[PDB]
Amino acid sequence: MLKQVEIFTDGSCLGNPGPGGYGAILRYKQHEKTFSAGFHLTTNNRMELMAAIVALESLKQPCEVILSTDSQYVRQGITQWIHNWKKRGWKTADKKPVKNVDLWQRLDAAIQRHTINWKWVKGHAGHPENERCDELARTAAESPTLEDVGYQP
Repeated sequence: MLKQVEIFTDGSCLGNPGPGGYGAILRYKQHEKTFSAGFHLTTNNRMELMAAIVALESLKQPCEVILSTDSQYVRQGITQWIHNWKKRGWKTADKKPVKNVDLWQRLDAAIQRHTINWKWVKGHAGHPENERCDELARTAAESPTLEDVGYQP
């Protein structure tokens, strides 16, 4: 692809666990799309992941993608754990499913589809789209419309 899809994502909750939401912005060929939804009861980690998942799932055909997020959880999973989670059949040694397996498997399916370059950002200052996503995540959390069916403590 001569030109790559740019994605920016964030998610958060109002207290953790609590109502939560995500925001994602995609830009390709100078066309921008936004996604945002709120959940009645969820976690920060689940919303940070959901933001990336929904953005990537919106690209139905394989794309070369640059995805910018300040999520530590997403970075940790992508850079440290997900190779091994998959190899272990998505279970820990006690044979329990890994935490947030539902969302990590959806992210893994998106990683199979797309050629993603991850940009782990720090701070909103040089990152206007990420700041917009932070606001979207909050306003969604202030007006949820979905149950997070995979949130299962």
